[PDB]
Amino acid sequence: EVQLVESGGGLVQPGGSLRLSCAASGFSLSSYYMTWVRQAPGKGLEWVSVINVYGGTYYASWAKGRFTISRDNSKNTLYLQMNSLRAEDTAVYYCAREDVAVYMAIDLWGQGTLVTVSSASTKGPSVFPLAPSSKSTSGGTAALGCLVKDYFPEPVTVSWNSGALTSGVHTFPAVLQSSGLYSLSSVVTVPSSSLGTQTYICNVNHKPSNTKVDKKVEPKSCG
Amino acid sequence: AIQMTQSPSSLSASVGDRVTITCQASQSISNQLSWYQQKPGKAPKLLIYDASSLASGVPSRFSGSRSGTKFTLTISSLQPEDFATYYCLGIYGDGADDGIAFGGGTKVEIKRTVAAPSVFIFPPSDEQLKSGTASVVCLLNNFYPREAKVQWKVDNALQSGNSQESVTEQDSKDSTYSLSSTLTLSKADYEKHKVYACEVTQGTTSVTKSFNRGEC
Repeated sequence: EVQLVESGGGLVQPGGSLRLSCAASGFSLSSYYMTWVRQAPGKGLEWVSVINVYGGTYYASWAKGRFTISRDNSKNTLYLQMNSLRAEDTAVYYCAREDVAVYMAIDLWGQGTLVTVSSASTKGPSVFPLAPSSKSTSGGTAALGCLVKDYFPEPVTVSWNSGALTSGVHTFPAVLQSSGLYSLSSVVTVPSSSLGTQTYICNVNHKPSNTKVDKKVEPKSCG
Repeated sequence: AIQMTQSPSSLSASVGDRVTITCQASQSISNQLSWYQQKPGKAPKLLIYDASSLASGVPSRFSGSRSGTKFTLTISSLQPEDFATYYCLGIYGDGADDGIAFGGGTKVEIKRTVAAPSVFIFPPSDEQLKSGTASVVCLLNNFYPREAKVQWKVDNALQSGNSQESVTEQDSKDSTYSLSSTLTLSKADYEKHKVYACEVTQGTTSVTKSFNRGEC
């Protein structure tokens, strides 16, 4: 019932600007210290910025005068404006609530948003089917999936049957190919007798390009 | 100007072992140190605040202790759902002069008994062949340990420098893994052959799943 939802973020060219926002639900951020904390891919947590309950702003050495933290009390939203972004700035940025009066820690976070600073251009993914085969598949269980290939940048979100199929679903992490584009797969295991009567659609979402793909995976016969 | 030295970077243990993470402060932060846990794709969750105080809804097998500038997070009985990365956060007063410092992080893998994967193989679809590229994917579902020798054969000829592998994070229930091996070729190289196979070797066992073009 208490949430911090972050929006903004995606592909940004070096030297370009971006603005991230963090909407609070269930409380007023005007009564707490607020913080932005980043994490580069496969690395640790790096403190970025803090805003006070009075409005006082503290920044880090590497981001002094380059970033700007703010909050709108009417809209009850935190903001981070980034202006001179470099390649070492690509990271997942998190919005967090600091409880200095009791915990002296961070008691509330939001899901991160990925900011990618690169000179490459945005490209949508191709979604091919990993079709289930005949009833020669390790008994009564079958394997099917979707191959999401040739997209940029991260991230991509996959789901099955609009979120109705979750068990036995594996969405693999993305792999950077030689071409500079990403590629992954998402597989799900189902009972073999489900094929033919139950439909299986993977839902690929690529917000950096505002692209959404729904591919119905159907069995491939023999003959 | 304060730094948090966390140790170790990673560690493996079995279900029930007692594991210890240490955090060293550059100066003295008094008690303003907190421990957090982060699972893949998720934001960290506050485990411990003020060095040795438990949070709301955190099991008692997580404990925190202080000795001057050395802080210790202990998991008394490791459970299959503790697979994560653990961080310490120390704040010198108000955070000024980089007073807010995170630790380097500790990735906690889980040791369990060997489990064999279920191996599936998917040929490239015709929709993908229309574009002059073929990706054949070999899936390894629910295996342990993460180590696995996945090789590709085309007409019983071994391939190298031609595929890419991707591993899931350790399952939060049965501490298992899933692996995908994608072998990429041109349309011509795919038409030049018939029998394709991936062989997974896991110790003394090596199971090969195959398919031949055209026939089924």
